[PDB]
Amino acid sequence: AYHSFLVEPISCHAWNKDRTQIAICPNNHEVHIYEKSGNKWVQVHELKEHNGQVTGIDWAPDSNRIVTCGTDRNAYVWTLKGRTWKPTLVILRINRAARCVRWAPNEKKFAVGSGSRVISICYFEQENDWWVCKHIKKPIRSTVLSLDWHPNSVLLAAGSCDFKCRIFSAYIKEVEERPAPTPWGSKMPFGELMFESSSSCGWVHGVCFSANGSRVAWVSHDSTVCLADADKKMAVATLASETLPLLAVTFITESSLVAAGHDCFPVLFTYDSAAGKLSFGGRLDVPAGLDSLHKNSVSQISVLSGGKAKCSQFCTTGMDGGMSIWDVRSLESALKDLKIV
Amino acid sequence: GRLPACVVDCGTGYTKLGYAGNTEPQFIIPSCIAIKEVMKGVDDLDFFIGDEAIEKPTYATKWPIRHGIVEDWDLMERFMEQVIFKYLRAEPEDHYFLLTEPPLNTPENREYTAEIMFESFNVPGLYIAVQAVLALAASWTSRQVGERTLTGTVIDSGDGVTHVIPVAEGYVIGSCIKHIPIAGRDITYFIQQLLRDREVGIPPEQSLETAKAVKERYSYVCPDLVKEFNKYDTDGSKWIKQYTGINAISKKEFSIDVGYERFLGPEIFFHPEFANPDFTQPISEVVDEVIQNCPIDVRRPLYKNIVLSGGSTMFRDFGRRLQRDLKRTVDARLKLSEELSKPKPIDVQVITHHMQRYAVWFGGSMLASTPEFYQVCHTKKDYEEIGPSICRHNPVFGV
Amino acid sequence: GVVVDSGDGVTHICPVYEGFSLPHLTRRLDIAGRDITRYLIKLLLLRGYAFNHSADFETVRMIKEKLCYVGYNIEQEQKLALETTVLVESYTLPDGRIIKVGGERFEAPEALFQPHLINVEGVGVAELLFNTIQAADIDTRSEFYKHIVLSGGSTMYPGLPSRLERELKQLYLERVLKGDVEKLSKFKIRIEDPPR
Amino acid sequence: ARFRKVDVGEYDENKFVDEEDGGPDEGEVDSCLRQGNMTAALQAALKNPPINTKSQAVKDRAGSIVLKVLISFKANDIEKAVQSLDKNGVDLLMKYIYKGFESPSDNSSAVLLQWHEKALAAGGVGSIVRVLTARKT
Amino acid sequence: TATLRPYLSAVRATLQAALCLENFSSQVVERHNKPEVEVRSSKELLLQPVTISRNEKEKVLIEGSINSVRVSIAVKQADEIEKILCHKFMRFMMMRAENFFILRRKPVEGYDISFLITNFHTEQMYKHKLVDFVIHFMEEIDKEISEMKLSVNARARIVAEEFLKNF
Amino acid sequence: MILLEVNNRIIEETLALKFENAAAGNKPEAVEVTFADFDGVLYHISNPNGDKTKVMVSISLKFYKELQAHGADELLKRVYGSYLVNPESGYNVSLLYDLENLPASKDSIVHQAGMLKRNCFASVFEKYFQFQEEGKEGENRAVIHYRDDETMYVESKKDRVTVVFSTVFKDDDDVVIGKVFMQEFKEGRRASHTAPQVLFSHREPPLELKTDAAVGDNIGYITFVLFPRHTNASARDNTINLIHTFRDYLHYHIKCSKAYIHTRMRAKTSDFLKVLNRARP
Amino acid sequence: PAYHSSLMDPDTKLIGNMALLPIRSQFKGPAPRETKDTDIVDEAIYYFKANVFFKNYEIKNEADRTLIYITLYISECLKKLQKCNSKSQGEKEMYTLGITNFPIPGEPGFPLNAIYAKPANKQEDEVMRAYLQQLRQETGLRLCEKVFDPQNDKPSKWWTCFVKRQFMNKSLSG
Ligand SMILES: O=C1CS[C@@H](c2cccc(Br)c2)N1c1cc(Cl)ccc1O
Repeated sequence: AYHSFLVEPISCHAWNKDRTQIAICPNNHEVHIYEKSGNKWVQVHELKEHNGQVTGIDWAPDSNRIVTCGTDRNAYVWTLKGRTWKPTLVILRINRAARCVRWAPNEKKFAVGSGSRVISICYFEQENDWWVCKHIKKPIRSTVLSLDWHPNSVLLAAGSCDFKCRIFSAYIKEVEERPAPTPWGSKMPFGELMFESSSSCGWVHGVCFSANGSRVAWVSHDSTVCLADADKKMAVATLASETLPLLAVTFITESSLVAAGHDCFPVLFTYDSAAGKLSFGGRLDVPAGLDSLHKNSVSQISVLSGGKAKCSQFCTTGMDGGMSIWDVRSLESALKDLKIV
Repeated sequence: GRLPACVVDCGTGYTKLGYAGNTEPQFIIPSCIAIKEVMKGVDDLDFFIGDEAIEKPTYATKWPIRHGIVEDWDLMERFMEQVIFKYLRAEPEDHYFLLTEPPLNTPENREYTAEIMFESFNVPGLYIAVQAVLALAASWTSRQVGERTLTGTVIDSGDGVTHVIPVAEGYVIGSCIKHIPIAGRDITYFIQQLLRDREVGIPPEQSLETAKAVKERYSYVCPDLVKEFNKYDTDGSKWIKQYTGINAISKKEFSIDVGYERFLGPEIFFHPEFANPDFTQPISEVVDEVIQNCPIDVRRPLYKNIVLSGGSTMFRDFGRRLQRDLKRTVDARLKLSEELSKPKPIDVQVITHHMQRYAVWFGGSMLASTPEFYQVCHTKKDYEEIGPSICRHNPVFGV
Repeated sequence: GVVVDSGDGVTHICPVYEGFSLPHLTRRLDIAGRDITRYLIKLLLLRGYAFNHSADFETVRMIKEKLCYVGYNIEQEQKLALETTVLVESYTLPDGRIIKVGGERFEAPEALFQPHLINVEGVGVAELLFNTIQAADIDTRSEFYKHIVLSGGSTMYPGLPSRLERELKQLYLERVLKGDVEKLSKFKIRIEDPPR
Repeated sequence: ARFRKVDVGEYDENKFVDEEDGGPDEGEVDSCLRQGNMTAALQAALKNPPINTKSQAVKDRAGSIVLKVLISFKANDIEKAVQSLDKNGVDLLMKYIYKGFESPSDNSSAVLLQWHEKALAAGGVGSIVRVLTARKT
Repeated sequence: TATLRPYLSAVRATLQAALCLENFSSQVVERHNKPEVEVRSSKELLLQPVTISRNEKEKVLIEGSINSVRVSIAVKQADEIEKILCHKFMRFMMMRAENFFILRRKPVEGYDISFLITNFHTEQMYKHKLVDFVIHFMEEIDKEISEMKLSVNARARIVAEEFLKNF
Repeated sequence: MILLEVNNRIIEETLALKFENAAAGNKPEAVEVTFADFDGVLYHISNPNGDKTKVMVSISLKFYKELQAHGADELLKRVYGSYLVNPESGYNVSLLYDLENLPASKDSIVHQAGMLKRNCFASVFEKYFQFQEEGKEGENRAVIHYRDDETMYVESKKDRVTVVFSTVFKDDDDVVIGKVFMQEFKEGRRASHTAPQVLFSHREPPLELKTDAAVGDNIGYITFVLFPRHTNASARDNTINLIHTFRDYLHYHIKCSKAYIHTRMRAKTSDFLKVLNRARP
Repeated sequence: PAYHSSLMDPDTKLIGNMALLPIRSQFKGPAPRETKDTDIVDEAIYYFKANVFFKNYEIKNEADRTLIYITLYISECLKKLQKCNSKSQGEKEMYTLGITNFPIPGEPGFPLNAIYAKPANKQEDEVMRAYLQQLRQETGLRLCEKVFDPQNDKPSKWWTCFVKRQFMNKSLSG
């Protein structure tokens, strides 16, 4: 189910809790919010404050707060007052463009990957009434392209241009407390490097934690998809693709992944825990001069319903300005050979 | 060197070409080229330009030159081939060239021109002058001027459209240019209608012929319409003239009387509404509007140096009438001021001289005759080492 | 600490100590917004666009604000302008005409660092900033170097805080470290260039 | 106006540094070739590639050995050989093929274009993508 | 020729692998956005340059980066007239680089013509059609150079005959 | 226009206008015109001593002395007779037309006046054509430096007259284009078996001149071989009209060739841009 | 620009918003008797050949409204005078034309109803109708000694040539 919001790229997107509204940046300095009226999409809000292209947006479901970051080095937390969204400046203390942003599951913090080769972990102090941030620097040597939180809201996965996928502890004792141990490690002091991939090839476009967080997956520019298993001493399963690089990835079950990128269509990957092996299980987009729904690279994928444990519907936005909604059961019906786990 | 530079001024209905130093152009030809219509062999050389191109049976006539729509560069380039090798008979590698561009022509077009001149014709040096600026230089020949200046208001009126162009220190103030939908052709048509409603025995297929001739031989600008009309209605024997042409069909003679149209034709410059339902601003008002839109500091100088260019500014007393009318509008404005509240009186001067018809070519010929011209031209050596971009800017000189 | 300020009239590098400012150690730059707009007019003229200094000043000012920026490495910027078209941007004039602007985007502001370009004597905002801190108190040099902050329209040029940073590294390495690459690493520079 | 001559960026501690550190059996490849065992020669030439050496001499050596084998091949026997390799082999082959494109000589590129065609059919465009993003090649 | 199609096929595949770009804000200069393959101030953002050659003279150099690709072509030039025709034609197009927005104003040293394709191009144009264009371009400049060659020779014979026949 | 014209339009139109107004009985207008022609020729049309009833046409050739050594003065007098007067300072030949004493056929003199330059060259050819017809072999060859760095050599042999041109191609690439045209001239007899034979030597003079003849990468030598059928009293004038325009005819066509290639490039580039823009959604 | 009347006086009376100007005439009507040597009718006839070409006309005085009416009427006269053969005959058609009832302000068929004030009452109506007729009559007969040349049957082409341009692009027959 494809819908064209515009002909230029949708830089990034974010859905609210009930999936009734979608926020998109139209290759702009702005963020447009849409909502369905019957079977039509209608623009309901226009968030204008950034003085640079917005590169990341995330929506905190329960608190209903939207956070955005842009090339203007700024980050803004938007709060809805009546019929209008109002922004609050958050100083990241960086001198290069911000690239990505994600609220933690507990909605007490949000992280911003940047070109300052650092990750800004921001949180609110109801003491001075403003947002502050601590940096996670070592050993990031390049621009941070992607981020994804662990369900415990402490561990944070990051992908950067220095070809690495890392897992850090974003532990902030003043908004949460001593996290329970995890197969990733017992010691989680702030900024602690828990894990670092062992490849020196390909920028890491996207990272994603499994529903339980014992697994982390990432896609790089070298046309590979990887998965680190914390229950197998962080053993890494890799799979080299025969096609173009993937830019986004998400778990749909503890052992299944859906990714998309420059090929312009979503694909399925499965993880065999026993063999510790990754396997390609199919094109999910089965039928300008392209046979895919999207007519340009797909840059972001998000789970709409079912969570990362048993996803039933997921979303994709791309550089073609289009947004697609995929139904997992429908896909299984149209493809009798489809796996999933 | 012992050889004079080539001066080529391309109009919309006339190209003026000749060598620098001469007072008049050696040739004045229609800016048209006749071609035959996948070229093979030497088909590209099968063309004619100027008069030789207006009436050729097996050929189609084009005017690749206008204010309106786009330059056909292929045709412009071929047009130049004969200008150089057929009419001027100049070895292009031995002569520096001075070409003219309209004001508001783009830098890109200047590079396209240089590409043709340097890469096709191998010229040693090239200079692209802006028409309005040459027109000003041309007025330095006037008895009314004592100091050379490149600040003034140029009224260029040919056969298509009339332009009011303000120039300051040698550079046209592009953002303040205004155009008028009244020119030679419009005058001809109006005179044509006037004859249609009064005279008989005029061959339809020869309607324009008579009109254009009447205009060129008997038209002029009068100080007042009623007083003029009264003049004609009283002493008709010495105001009404007669014209006689021959019927292209039957070879017999037809004679017509020429009257009111003599002064009514050129009058539409001052009273556009007479023939144009979509334009009513008198030329005097357009000039005032332009100058008032320019920087206050440059105004008075513009009022003091209004120059004419083009055959349509050639009517007897065109300048006198412009100067008078403009002085009335401006004096009237300063009248209101005093009353409301002593602004120094503004000196309005419309310059007319003997080289008006081809003021642009003459200005170019005089300037290309000086040593300085060779200093400012862009040489083939620099075109080659630096690129066509150097032709984007052509330094003003001569003052 | 130092607060490099520049407007549509003049530029100022004002050193301030705990409390307050100190006239001695305060210098002004003879180049500002208007001078850059003027230089842009000269540059556009060389490109074939003859804008009148008075009649079109505001138009060229708007062109400057929308397209102008500060080059980081002029050698590299010039290569981009001469070998590619990635710097060329179209700009619509009030009368509808569309012009193309390129290399002149970074050339105009460069006057801030090379005054001679517009026939002005001096050493450039950067070298000037350096001399002000180098001559000042020794017990504040370090502190000053990361408490330099900007303000005034003529400082919002993309890449300005960066160009400044690089120019100071070059000066410090040559006129303070003698050229000892192996010690620049530990020369801390931090340009405060806030959001309001 | 000197101080701008020096590129201070080359000493920026906040840059990026690749992880560096310090070939196939020539005689073995020759053995297979002299015996007409082409496929065998291919698999031997693809062994222990100098992905970690600093000198271009050793790398340029392995490239020669590999190139020597590809040229010695018969057009109709290329497909079979390519299909005898595993994915990693195909990826490595593709790297060497592009290597060869840099040293053309007497139809050398003519046959290499045949190798590229078959290698591509086997490893897909992804094998080329990995020629592009390899830091150690 | 037994080696045209194989050449273009290899070049096309490489262009497909190279044209996978995304918007990238400068890591070196605050609020700047520059084509990385041109400035090269961040080695990790640059990809391995690769060459595809048909023979000793014809080849295509492809240099990628995270947000841009530089494509240089060495055109076929059999003799002197083809050499000058090619030089004039490439110069002609480069002078119009602004309208022909994916062209570099100057070729990479060692090549006849170069393209600079950025993420902004792949954003407003179907990247697969850009790939089609480069291949189309390589094929067509060869045909045009051949046609130009025939043209000059054709007009030359008529010019020699016209003069000689009048004696 | 393939063949270049021989007459000067400025001379003819200027005189024509003055003669028509004189015949009409009008008062004469002043005239002052300075123009050029190929090969560094400079003309001047004026009223000697301000007398508007007299019109003078003068020509200046830097190499006139060389033409004079081969009969120029004699030929010119035969052609222009009483119209020829003492040359104006700065010029080699002057024609004077008295508007109060014009011939019945004014058009005929306008025609010869337009050929002033051609007639100045004529003598050297007529001289050697005569040599051939009389069998006077061994005569020293004529050397005419028609351009600062270009020379023409004329030599008469038993059965033929040779005209050699040492031309320069200032533009390196013009040499390449020129070679294409010269090859077609060399093969010209394949279309006109009776036409003159043409030879071409690049960067080196014909052996007979291996003298101070110029040598260089941008120099080109062309040799025309004229036979009796081209040099006799009946073909003489037409042959002279052609041969003295060759050098400029060649260079003219090299330039027109470049202009045509430009049209080709505008078309192909235009099409490339259309394809490029069709790549946009 | 167009020619306006200089006959408006501080004591000039009005009929509607038209100037009840004096005229030298024997025809009946409410027009004051003119003592000077020129009146509004002469003025309209004097300015006609020039004014008739104008498309726009600024109403400066209530005298202009009267001037305009007469100008438009002169055109009506020329329409009729165009087809006639003698000074005598022409005078008759002009008498007839002057008597015919032409539309007045307020009626459809009268152009410029946006610039002319309609009669407020029956008196004002009949009085305006009388003035207009008196103007028509005097204009008509006065025009005859101008249009015809001492050579009978000569509706001078120098007057006939205007038979079809329309002052301000309007008409009384429209
Ligand atoms: O745009 C320009 C720059 S200067 C001028 C021109 C005049 C004569 C020959 C060429 Br070649 C160009 N020219 C021009 C081109 C066209 Cl296509 C039509 C009219 C012009 O004045």
